[PDB]
Amino acid sequence: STGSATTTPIDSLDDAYITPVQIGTPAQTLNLDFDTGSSDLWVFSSETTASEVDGQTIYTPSKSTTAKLLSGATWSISYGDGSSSSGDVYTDTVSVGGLTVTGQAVESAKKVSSSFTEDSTIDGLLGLAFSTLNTVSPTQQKTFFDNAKASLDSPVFTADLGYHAPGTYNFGFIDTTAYTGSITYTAVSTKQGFWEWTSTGYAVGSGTFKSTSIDGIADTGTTLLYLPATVVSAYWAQVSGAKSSSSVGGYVFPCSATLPSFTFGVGSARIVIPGDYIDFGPISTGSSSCFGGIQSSAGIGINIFGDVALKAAFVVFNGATTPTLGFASK
Ligand SMILES: NCc1cnc2ccccc2c1
Ligand SMILES: NCc1cnc2ccccc2c1
Repeated sequence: STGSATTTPIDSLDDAYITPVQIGTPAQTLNLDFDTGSSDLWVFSSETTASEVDGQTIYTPSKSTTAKLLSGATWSISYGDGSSSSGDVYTDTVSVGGLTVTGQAVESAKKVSSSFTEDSTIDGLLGLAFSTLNTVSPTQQKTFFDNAKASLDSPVFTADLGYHAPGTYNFGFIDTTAYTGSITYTAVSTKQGFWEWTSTGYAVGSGTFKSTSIDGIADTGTTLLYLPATVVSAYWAQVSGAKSSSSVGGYVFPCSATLPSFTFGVGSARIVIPGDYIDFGPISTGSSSCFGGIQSSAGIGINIFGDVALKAAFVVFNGATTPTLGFASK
């Protein structure tokens, strides 16, 4: 089997991407944030605290003839951005782009943090990291990909995120029309539950490539590119007037700037992030200070190849017995 679904930026900055997902019988379609950095499929629901729902579409399990309470199961998650959610668990039929899993754990939110309530565009998350990170207790549950894997034509999914434009998630096949040149594969460690890999180095604009190992995670559920402070200082030193602002919480730059590109290594291959991808716009409405898309990972404890980096590539999440990542230009 295969599936193919379009993913759409939630706003003009590509702050996140939503993908429609069918849950239940008859189908209830919710727009979920596909997150290769976490392993829970959770949704706004008919059980969510009413004051914490502001415009989201909700899953109502009582209206699904295939929904079953997973007796005694609860879940509770915190994300790197300080956001959180928790609740109870149903199993139900879940379809993405024509690919159907029966008996998927659908984690129904009873509580969500302020950031989730305040974002009307995201109805929940669909985790695509390894199932060892799933938070369901007392019986840990499998991701949508882990449940689908054995049925797929090939045990893979791909992320093709757009810059200010829709993109695609595919399951079970690699669309050879969707990228240029060849796919370079690189080793993955699953020891922390992430798609964790080692970049071979970086360049700033037309500068020389620096060969240096940068361990980090491929994370579709993080907006920005978080890298070591040495690398980030080198990038922003090429932008007149750029500075790290403790009050704003990262590097800012004059909105009148033209930003340089950023290149990262995948083995002997190179992925180029255009400068425009690194502009996240005014820090507040009408400001001439703009927020940078490359930020320090100091204090996060891991480097994160988020959407700023991934949207410059066609990315293969290879779930073979020994997982690997693939990157192509596009
Ligand atoms: N996309 C989910 C996510 C969020 N925040 C994180 C912070 C540190 C490490 C991994 C993280 C993964
Ligand atoms: N890194 C995963 C993640 C964390 N927090 C969020 C808050 C609001 C919307 C989407 C979010 C996604």
